[PDB]
Amino acid sequence: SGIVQQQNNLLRAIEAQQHLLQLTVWGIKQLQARILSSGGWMEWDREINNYTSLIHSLIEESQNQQEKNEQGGSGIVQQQNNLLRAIEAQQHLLQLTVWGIKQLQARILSGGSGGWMEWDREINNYTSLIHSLIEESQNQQEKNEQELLGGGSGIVQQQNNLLRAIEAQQHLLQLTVWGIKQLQARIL
Amino acid sequence: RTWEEWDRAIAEYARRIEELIRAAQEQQRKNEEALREL
Repeated sequence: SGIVQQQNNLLRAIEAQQHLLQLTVWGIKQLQARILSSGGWMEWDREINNYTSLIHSLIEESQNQQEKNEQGGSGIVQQQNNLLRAIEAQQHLLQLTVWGIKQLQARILSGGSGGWMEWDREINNYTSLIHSLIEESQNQQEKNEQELLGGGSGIVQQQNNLLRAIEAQQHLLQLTVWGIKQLQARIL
Repeated sequence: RTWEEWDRAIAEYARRIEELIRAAQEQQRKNEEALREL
């Protein structure tokens, strides 16, 4: 089934993005131990942990559902909900890493030069874009959860929405990577 | 880990996501087409 297969492709993208996100959290933590001694970093840490455990739980549940679904179509609407929640949670977590990079960048670099003004613009553009895509997916998701009970028209649409959100998230992840790399070359 | 390892893990995950996204894009088209035929 192409639909089930698409769910698998999305789940696996989220999964791999989750490892990329955790890598950025670590790179930030290294930079933060080199640059600082908390000033909001205690809260930041607790937030990183909270979102990380929630994403894992949503990912695991989506793994559960991927198994059931492989062989009316409610298990795929339900899985879609969890994929959307995983993306929202990842987005929160990525916002945390953005806050972290900015804190550190301000300690050691002026915000002018070096591609930073562009970096800031691009972060704001894709943050707005992924929030709109998330909003569109939530509307679509609520609609799908209504049209069941009780076809797979809004299911394929939702796959499209989730994909676009994933793609915007990837742009944001490439930005945070660039930010972390700049800081690393600078003081590490 | 070291920062050299981190660099490698970053690139590997990025490459994997770009592949997954390319596959998801192709499947999206195949699903939308099959849905148009129906």
